[PDB]
Amino acid sequence: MWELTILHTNDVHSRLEQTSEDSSKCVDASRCMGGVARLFTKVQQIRRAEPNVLLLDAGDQYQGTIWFTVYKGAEVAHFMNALRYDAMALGNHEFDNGVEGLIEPLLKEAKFPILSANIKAKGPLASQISGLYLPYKVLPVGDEVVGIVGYTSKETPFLSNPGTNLVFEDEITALQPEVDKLKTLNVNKIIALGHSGFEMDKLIAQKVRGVDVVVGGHSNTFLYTGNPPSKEVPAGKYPFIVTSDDGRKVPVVQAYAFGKYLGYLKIEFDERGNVISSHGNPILLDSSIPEDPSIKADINKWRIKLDDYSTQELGKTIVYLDGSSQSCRFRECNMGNLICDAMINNNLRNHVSMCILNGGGIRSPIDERNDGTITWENLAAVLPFGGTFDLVQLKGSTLKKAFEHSVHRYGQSTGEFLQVGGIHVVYDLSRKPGDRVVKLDVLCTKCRVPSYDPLKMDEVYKVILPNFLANGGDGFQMIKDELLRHDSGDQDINVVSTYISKMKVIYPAVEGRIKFSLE
Amino acid sequence: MWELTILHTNDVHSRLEQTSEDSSKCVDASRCMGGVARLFTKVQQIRRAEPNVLLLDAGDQYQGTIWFTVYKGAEVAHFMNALRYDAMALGNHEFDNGVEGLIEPLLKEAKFPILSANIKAKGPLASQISGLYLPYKVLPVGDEVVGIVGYTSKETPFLSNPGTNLVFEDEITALQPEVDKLKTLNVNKIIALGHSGFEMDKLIAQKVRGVDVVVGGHSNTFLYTGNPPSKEVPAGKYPFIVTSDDGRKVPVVQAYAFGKYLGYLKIEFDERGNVISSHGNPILLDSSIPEDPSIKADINKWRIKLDDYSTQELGKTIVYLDGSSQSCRFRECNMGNLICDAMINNNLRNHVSMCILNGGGIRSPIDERNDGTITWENLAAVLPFGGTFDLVQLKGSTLKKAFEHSVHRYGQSTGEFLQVGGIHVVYDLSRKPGDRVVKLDVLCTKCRVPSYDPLKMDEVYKVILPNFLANGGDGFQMIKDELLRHDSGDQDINVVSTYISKMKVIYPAVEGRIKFSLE
Ligand SMILES: O=P(O)(O)CP(=O)(O)OC[C@H]1O[C@@H](n2cnc3c(NCc4ccccc4)ncnc32)[C@H](O)[C@@H]1O
Ligand SMILES: O=P(O)(O)CP(=O)(O)OC[C@H]1O[C@@H](n2cnc3c(NCc4ccccc4)ncnc32)[C@H](O)[C@@H]1O
Ligand SMILES: [Ca+2]
Ligand SMILES: [Ca+2]
Ligand SMILES: [Zn+2]
Ligand SMILES: [Zn+2]
Ligand SMILES: [Zn+2]
Ligand SMILES: [Zn+2]
Repeated sequence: MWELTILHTNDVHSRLEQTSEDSSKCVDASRCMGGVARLFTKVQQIRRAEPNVLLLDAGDQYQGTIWFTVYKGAEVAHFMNALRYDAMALGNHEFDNGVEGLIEPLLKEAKFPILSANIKAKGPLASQISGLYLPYKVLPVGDEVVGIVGYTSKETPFLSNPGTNLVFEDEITALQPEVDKLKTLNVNKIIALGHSGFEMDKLIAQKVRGVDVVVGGHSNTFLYTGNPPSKEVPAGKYPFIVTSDDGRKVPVVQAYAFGKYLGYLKIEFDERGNVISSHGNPILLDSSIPEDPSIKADINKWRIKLDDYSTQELGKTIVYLDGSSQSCRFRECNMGNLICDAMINNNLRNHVSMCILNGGGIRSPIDERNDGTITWENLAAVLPFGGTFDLVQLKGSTLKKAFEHSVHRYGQSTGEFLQVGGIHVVYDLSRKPGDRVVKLDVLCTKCRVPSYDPLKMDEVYKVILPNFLANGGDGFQMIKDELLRHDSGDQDINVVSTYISKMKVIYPAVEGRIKFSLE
Repeated sequence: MWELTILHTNDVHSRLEQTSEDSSKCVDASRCMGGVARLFTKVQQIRRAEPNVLLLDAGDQYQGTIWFTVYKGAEVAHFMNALRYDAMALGNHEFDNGVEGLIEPLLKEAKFPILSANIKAKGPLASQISGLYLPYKVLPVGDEVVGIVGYTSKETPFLSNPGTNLVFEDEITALQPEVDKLKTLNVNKIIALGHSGFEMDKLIAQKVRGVDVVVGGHSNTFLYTGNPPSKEVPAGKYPFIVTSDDGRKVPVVQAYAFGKYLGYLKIEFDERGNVISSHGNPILLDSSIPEDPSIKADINKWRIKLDDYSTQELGKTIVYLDGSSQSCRFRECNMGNLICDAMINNNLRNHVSMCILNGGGIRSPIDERNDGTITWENLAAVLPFGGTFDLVQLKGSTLKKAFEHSVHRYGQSTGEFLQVGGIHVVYDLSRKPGDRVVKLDVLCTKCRVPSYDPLKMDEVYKVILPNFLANGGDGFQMIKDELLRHDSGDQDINVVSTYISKMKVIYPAVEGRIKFSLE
């Protein structure tokens, strides 16, 4: 009878410091959460208590706050090394600054194995990257060994910039022979640690023979057993049990995002590495857990370089700028309207009138209680990808297809839900996918007084949108394929910063741009 | 058989210069209309042709452009004297600068009789004002005499600032004994010239025994016989015939507004002053009629003082700013939304969120074709009254009553139709007056993310509105009576000027703030 305690994080997205409850900047310290100094305190407390502990990360440490914009991964290596992570799997945002932005800051500086079994490197890169990441690592834990097999989303080429020299194979196809290899080496306890989403995690648990546990990320899945401690609503019980094809009960875990919770699963293994049982729950890293003074002091040393991005007040908001995924991927959110209003206002500085913006590109809210202040830092967490707001010419039929795409698989917190400007769209979700747009009115351009008229399929419209959408991101293949004209635009954060400075005080509202009908 | 040609103007509202087709500033001179130099040319041409001519004005020369803001009536006297008007009746806007603003600039300087039979002066004013205006004037016309009896809206106390020392009697009650007096003096041809609206004009024609003709104003009524020459749609035939209670066919005339048309009625009288017949039509004063070089040259001399209000460009519009009555008293107009958006933006510079604005207070459009320029002059014609945008606290029931008032007598081009900000109102005109508001949603204040929720009768709301409305103007007695708090605000034009300067380029749209339902 051998008990293993798995501590896990995922999709931390540069939340090195403690944050507000919604993962935005900490203002009121007495009610802040997460951060690596607080995470250190709980991890310490568990290592003291439990003899067999593994601290794992399921990817997406990269991208999210001014920390990454400035340290570009050097902070991830340093603070993950200080927390003494046992292993990390590569996520899609680890490739946002290319392979050289992964290699030099993180891979060459981590003191723990970084893992991906379905990433194969070819051409000139094959020689460089060899050994910097591994398909698995066999880790000594007490008197035993635990094998950890990594995996990264098959669709990382479409989500990031891994380059042409890396091949992302199907997770299951790539994992099975590595799991078999570990078994032939008598590694009888195997953890699949990776970054492909809860749905793939469940499939791996079902299909990859020999995997005892799956620790995932990518879908920001919150699982819980009992009454939850904060605003996140559970998608299922923690752990989520999958019965594999060979009949084993396989626990599947995920721990939301932003370092708000520490995943915690206790596994009771028998002497042959069979899972007899498991139990646990994500630990909310709230104000009650003190921040470790040593990590805190070191965070404060690294925080000095970032304070030049917090001194200049760009403007002021008198409203909560709702950039949460719970809003922005499900309904009209005022952060969306603000961003689309800045996009449109910038383009005129000629006239285009319409704006579409993927809800998933809104990576954070902004709080109004700090005397309403808005800084470059506040904005860098909302728009971290360094994209541009481009002008495009589209047929009405193309736009109808994009709005059908916006809600084709509604209800799953997917980033393709569009925020708009100069568009009044009505959806009926009782209708079949591809036929849910019941009204779509657009602001006229060939008119002296602008007003809303129904969209015409045979007409052409000028639309300002992120380059991510113009390139067919979030499955908007129809935009990239069918567009008639594409012009590169201005940097996304500079556009919003410029608008907020011109306005001085902002108060964007939810005003009926996107509605749902269920008569 | 004696023929009289009556030339008449009304509601000229300081359009001393020629204007665009919509009565806004002239930009493209080749298609401009009206103005006193062009009016002089047609009046001249008719005086040459016809031996018996009277040039009459039915009031409201005062208020409308930078001309009045600066010359305060001195320009009205000078250019009416140069046009050689035979008589003018007092309108309600002649009292906008009090009785001293009427007396000194216009009354003491006009070389023609200024008339009002239903205005009686009491107290200290009675001595001052005696003889400066008259109830009637008997005018020699060729070998005959024509009597002209004046009248001014009974409701001028509620519309302007005539003061407590002037009494406005019922028009019919005051006119009858003056008409009888003229008959006893064997004045057998009588014109009623006044400023009370087409509906009162028709009543006077019906009820005042001995009136041969009624020449009115105040309702900007356009009458025409045949196919009309411009965008104004006729309210009836020109002249409009009323059969009086004693059985006479009495012609009633009006000539729209802004000096765009010159009223023209030929009356065939018999030797006892009976009207045998009449005919005519308003003459459109378009580009084809040349501007008189002498009046034009004199207009250009007086235009130098006003050019300091045209040099500074406040901002720019890329949309036609529809401030027409045809829009703003009938539906959501983008000039209304712009003005309400400036009102709301100014008040925050705390937060209130809602705005109501009487459509009649929007006194002109602004054109975008002049490279989109907006000047103090452009704005002074939209907002000429020198009012303030005040903060008020109202019960929801009060606001419901105001929106019911907005459309209680819809379809008559009345100024009480409200333009809004932070309100989504739906009207159903098939319903009975006092019950046409089918939806009224308002932008929440006690919420972190503003959104539209139905108005509650028992709740209280903060509303920015013109002081004209806070004082119960346009019959909004419920606002003045029921309001819980009233704070004096900032000057109306300075508020809009400030907003346009902050925005640099404006593009207000018609966006569904006010809708009509007829399912
Ligand atoms: O993204 P996670 O893995 O954390 C999974 P999530 O569910 O929290 O968020 C998914 C959503 O984020 C959005 N997203 C993601 N990366 C985006 C991007 N650039 C990336 C990038 C490309 C190349 C070079 C550098 C940088 N630009 C715009 N939207 C993006 C997109 O809307 C997607 O549906
Ligand atoms: O007004 P006309 O006689 O030309 C008749 P119209 O049909 O063209 O316009 C009528 C509409 O104009 C509007 N109006 C009129 N005078 C207004 C005002 N101040 C006046 C004033 C009071 C006291 C001291 C100085 C100045 N403030 C605001 N709206 C006003 C009102 O909405 C009304 O229904
Ligand atoms: Ca096992
Ligand atoms: Ca007569
Ligand atoms: Zn992520
Ligand atoms: Zn991811
Ligand atoms: Zn008038
Ligand atoms: Zn009037």
